[PDB]
Amino acid sequence: RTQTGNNTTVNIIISTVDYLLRVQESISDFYWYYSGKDVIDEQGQRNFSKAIQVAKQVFNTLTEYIQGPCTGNQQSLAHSRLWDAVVGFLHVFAHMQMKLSQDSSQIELLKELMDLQKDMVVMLLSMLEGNVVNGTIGKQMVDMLVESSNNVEMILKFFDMFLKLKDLTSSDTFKEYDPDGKGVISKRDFHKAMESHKHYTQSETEFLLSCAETDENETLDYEEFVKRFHEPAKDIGFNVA
Amino acid sequence: ESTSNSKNVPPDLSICTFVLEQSLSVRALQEMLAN
Repeated sequence: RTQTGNNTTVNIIISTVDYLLRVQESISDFYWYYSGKDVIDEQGQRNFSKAIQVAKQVFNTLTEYIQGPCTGNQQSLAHSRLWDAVVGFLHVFAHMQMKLSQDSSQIELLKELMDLQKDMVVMLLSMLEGNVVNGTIGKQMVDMLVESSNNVEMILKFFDMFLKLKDLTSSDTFKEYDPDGKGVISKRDFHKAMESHKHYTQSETEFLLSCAETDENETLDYEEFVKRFHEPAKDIGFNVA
Repeated sequence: ESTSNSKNVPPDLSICTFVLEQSLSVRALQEMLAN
């Protein structure tokens, strides 16, 4: 942060945040290019993967700067442009989570993206590490949340409708819809399972249907389904909570 | 409308005021225009 002895001081902690903002803007533009398109091509999938790796490494460096609470570094990030980058990442996460889930060919991209989100939340938690009541960092994070309210609402609904999926699949009504314990259920039986559960509305039921991949046999592997859409939900949602 | 000579000639800001409705990105605006 500050080279005390040296005649001239350079703020590496701020330069890192600056690069983070630049890469976030690049990723946001490269997503806005693909928002209209139905399917992301292989080249696009590779480019997202490389950009997500770079952003993940930058987030890890930023959280290494501040863990083991470094008050100076925490204040520098608080007064830097970190909030602007986090706002853009929140929008990208809120929309790409709803987009990539429907397509069954972007499982790896979704997994990389939902690990980038976990690293971002870990960095945010490290920012609040060693907080005081009515702190400036708390005020700025509340401001950033208020600015990105809608994106967080969409993320939280995405997490909730998948955290309820474990209860649905562990319910006994599911067991009497699928008497065998093999773990393979038909799409119609899964639909009537959601309908009998009644904690899912029509929109959530149809979205779960769209995000569920079924073969020509009109059946799917709901254990694999609930896994892919539950453990990332379970850990990211815990960090957010 | 001249506002430098406010002491001698009153300015008519009523027809100079504008309001900012929307601030969209270039990509979003192009997509909307395409739609």
